[PDB]
Amino acid sequence: SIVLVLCAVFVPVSFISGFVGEIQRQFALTLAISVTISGFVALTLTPSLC
Amino acid sequence: MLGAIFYLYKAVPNSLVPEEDQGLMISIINLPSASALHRTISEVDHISQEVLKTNGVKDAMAMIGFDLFTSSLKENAAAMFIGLQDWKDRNVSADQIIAELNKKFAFDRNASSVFIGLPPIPGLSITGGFEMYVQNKSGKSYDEIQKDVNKLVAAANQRKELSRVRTTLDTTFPQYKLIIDRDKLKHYNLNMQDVFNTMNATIGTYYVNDFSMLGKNFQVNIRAKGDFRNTQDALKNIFVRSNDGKMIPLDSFLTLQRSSGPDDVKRFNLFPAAQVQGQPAPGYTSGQAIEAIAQVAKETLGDDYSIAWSGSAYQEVSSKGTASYAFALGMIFVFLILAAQYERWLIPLAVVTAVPFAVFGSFLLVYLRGFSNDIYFQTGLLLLIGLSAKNAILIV
Amino acid sequence: MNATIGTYYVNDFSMLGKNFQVNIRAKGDFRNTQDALKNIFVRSNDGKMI
Amino acid sequence: PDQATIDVNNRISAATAKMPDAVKKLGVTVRKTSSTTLAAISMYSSDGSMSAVDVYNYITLNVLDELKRVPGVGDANAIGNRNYSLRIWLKPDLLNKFGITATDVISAVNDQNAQYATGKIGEEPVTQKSPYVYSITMQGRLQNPSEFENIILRTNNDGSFLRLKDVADVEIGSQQYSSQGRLNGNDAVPIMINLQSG
Amino acid sequence: TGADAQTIASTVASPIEDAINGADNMIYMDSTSSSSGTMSLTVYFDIGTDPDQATIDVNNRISAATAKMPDAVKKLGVTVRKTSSTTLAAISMYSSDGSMSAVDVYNYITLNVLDELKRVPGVGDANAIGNRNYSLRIWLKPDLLNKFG
Amino acid sequence: ENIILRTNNDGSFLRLKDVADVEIGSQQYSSQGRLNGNDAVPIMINLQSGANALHTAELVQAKMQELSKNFPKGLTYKIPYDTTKFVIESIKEVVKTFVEALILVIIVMYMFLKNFRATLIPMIAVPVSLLGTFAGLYVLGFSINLLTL
Repeated sequence: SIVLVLCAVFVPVSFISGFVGEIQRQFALTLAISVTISGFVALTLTPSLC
Repeated sequence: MLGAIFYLYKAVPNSLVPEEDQGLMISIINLPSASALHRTISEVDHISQEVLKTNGVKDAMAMIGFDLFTSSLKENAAAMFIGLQDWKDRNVSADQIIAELNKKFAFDRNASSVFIGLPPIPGLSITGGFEMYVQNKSGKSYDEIQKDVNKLVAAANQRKELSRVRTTLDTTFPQYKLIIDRDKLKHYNLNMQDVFNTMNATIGTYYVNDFSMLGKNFQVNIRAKGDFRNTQDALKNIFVRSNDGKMIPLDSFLTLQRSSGPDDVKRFNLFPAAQVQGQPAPGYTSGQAIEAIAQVAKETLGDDYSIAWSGSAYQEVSSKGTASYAFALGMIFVFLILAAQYERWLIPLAVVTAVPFAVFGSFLLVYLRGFSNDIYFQTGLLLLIGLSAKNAILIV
Repeated sequence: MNATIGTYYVNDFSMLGKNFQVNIRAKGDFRNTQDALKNIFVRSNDGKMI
Repeated sequence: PDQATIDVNNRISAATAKMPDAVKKLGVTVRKTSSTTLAAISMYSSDGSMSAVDVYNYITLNVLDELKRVPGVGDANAIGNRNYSLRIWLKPDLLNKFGITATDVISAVNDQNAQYATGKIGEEPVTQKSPYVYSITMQGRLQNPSEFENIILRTNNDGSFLRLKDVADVEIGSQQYSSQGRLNGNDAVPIMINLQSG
Repeated sequence: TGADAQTIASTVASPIEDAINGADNMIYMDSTSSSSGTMSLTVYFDIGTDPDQATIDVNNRISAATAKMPDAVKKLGVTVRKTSSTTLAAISMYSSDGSMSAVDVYNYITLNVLDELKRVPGVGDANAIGNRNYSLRIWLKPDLLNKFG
Repeated sequence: ENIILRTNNDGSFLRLKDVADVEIGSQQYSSQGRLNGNDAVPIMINLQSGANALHTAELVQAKMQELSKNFPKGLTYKIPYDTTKFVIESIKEVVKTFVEALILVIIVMYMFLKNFRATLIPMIAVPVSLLGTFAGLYVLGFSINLLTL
């Protein structure tokens, strides 16, 4: 839910163009790819390591 | 708390993106239109030493006789490139240095001398602050436009949000014309090409051809080294040969007369326009000034005028209220996904009420600290939908 | 020839805010062409009009 | 369309080589354009206010360029011209009376409708180092038609002057011979409105 | 060369504008016509737009308008190119011991320095304030001129 | 100078130098440059459209240092107006802000998970995630930049 709710907001704002759009999409994409990977590590690597 | 957010929304001014203290700042100096270069060299040096003994500045470099905007040589204009000490050496921000220097020279009557910081994003403009164009769709003349715009820049400098509004339109430049007696020209029996070439080869510059030396390629120009007191003197000693050997002076058939027009003339988006510039009064936001110039221009200009923004103000006005759509989208998809993932329409409804507390806390702190409603701030608000839901999801 | 039967382009000038071509053309009444060839003269290098 | 417009552009340079000299001196131009006609306007005089060429002149002076304005218009073409002219109408009869050839009026207009010149007062070489700097111009280019008329052809001994007005009329644009429009059996000027390619 | 700002603006600047107007993705354009006989038109395109595409897009419409120019303008050409208002550095050259005056210095930058800096990649312009290169100047002395006729 | 103006009857010649002065370039008294009060010729270094301003300034200062070898007498140079020193700095301070933030989270995490292995295991997310999204930016055609940082 955490990963989803964070792609839920940023994935659609990373379709917008413009001065604001190109600025914001630097954040949206970096956050959305990171928190996604961070969920995959927590669903696989984190419990396995523990 | 919900309505509190509303009032806090109004209380926060808007901007686009901060205008960093980049360790540099610039100065645009403008002596009265008639002035000669040596008066400008004179006035610069005064400004340049007063600047150089100001606290934060390390060095100062000056392009005297040069228009930083039209990138060309004008003798009554100057441009100074000021550099500040290293950030870990100064006790003063550039926005203070700029404001201090501006208050000082607010009355220097020998020249106009504005101080300005660099643009927020490297290419958005030449200088910081704002730029707009007042366009005339009446058909009016640049001497009429000049008057109208002057009334604006006047009222614009009275507003508490603006500071150092100006306009580059200068139609006061003294300009002499040489009227030609075409009848006297043929009585004296003169080749008119020979006459104009004579004019250029003396008072202006006549380009002949090029040669080559030192592995470079140079021009060959002809100019006059004569010491002429007034202009009517010069026309008496510059001669041109009639077709039948006679040597007529220009004094005869040419008759000098003094009018006054522009030197540069600007159009913007297919209309003749005047180029207004300025910056916001210290402590006021980019959008706060933009709101004030516009308000003034609705009280200073007639229906046959309009204004057209440029650079770091065109962006801000073109992207005004683009904050909602991005924010409202996120809320919808957030609610939809949680509706799905948890098979209830109301479990997301109890997550989605976590966000108003996040935008309350974000507006409260920016308003406490005098910050503004800018792009970086609005992007953070988007992050708080995701991050406050994470807190609500965990309970719900 | 071009200044009489056709159109001759000399140069241009600016007026009314626009730029305009300047064209020479003869308005003589053409009874035909083999007699229009009789009123159109052009002087020789030795002053005689042919 | 642009990858083609440039792949053409590139080959044009290679063949400008073998062109006759007379083409080069005018230039070979290429552009992306459409085989279209968005609309075709028709202007006319309800009564007999304007003539059939008073309308054409108004269209050319205001209308035609104000339609070049409106965006996405490839062309706004009134059917009857390329450029636009001040025309000198040589009157060959009076030409032969006063002793003037056509090669004398070509030279007179070519010489007396000259160009500009510009210099500065206070220019540190040619000067006295003074306050104030002025810029002086000399406008040997003609501006109104009445100046063309007074282009002095020959310099008479008794002081007076044989000017161009004494040998030709000087008109202003128009000269409708080329084309003629009709809208429902009425004299009208057609303006075809093209659509910008894309 | 020779025409006032007012005329250049009306018969040089606007022909080019009315042509360029209608470009793909252009937001606005400023035009400054000068008493020094120079017209400068600057077309601005939307944020995130192919630069080099706009340059050829413009250069296209320009040759269509080149025929409506005054005859004197075509004579020495009309040139379009992409460029940015982003001055990144400014060098100062000076004679520390007052030997190279202020014009011997300028003469040294022209021949040896300005070309070496124009070289280095990523630099668009690289100009000393003032002359374009420098010219062999023939200074007419009007006194001796009339003295020898 | 010895362009001959009139041919005489002695067989001598009037030459251009006798009615004019032929000096080669160096034309100022239209612009003066001052650095801190002194005469100085300012060279402006513009940035061409689309170029890494960060790297290009390194080259400019490098070549100027090479031209210093030739600079006769007290002819030195300064770069009083470097725009890239602000880029280089604000980057340093964003890497500072990164390392600082990375440590503050380690502390808030160790303080809450109490022991070391309890803290190292969740830390592996920080490389694997952050490091990973660079492979995403590369594919989607993005860049590292201030906003990304």
